[PDB]
Amino acid sequence: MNIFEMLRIDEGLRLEIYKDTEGYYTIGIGHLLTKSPSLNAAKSELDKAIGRNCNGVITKDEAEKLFNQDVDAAVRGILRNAKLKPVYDSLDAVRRCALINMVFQMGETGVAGFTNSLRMLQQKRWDEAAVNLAKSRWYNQTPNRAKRVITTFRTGTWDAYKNL
Repeated sequence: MNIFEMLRIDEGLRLEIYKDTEGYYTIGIGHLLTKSPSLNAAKSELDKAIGRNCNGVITKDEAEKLFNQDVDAAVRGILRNAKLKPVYDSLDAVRRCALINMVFQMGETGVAGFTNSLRMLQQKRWDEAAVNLAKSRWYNQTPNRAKRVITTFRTGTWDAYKNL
């Protein structure tokens, strides 16, 4: 299991514009297009992102290309962020994937806000961090995905995904 397979399980693959759990316009493997209510705004962002007139639909290849960019941007983002970098540096390989997953879903800014949880992971207080991470809007809104990530931080293994 690796970061790509993990995120592909959590996000799904859709080749037509869709609305994510929060109601925003998304395409492919969790590639957020716009928070705007307009399907037109969305379709415009889409063509800008692909470099073609897509009219709301893309190919498997295009979806994966966007996915490759997003994962790369997530990693570079963590590495450039004063709050996340040190946490990332401190973790083992599996737990690193867990933090990457959070940043792909909620952005650098959002994860950087989990101050107390970041501190606990850095200290390697596994169980305590899992309990703190569960006290969030994140967990309440997308509980099955949050549980999978949380279990990953808790155990340092891919058990939560070995099912899936």
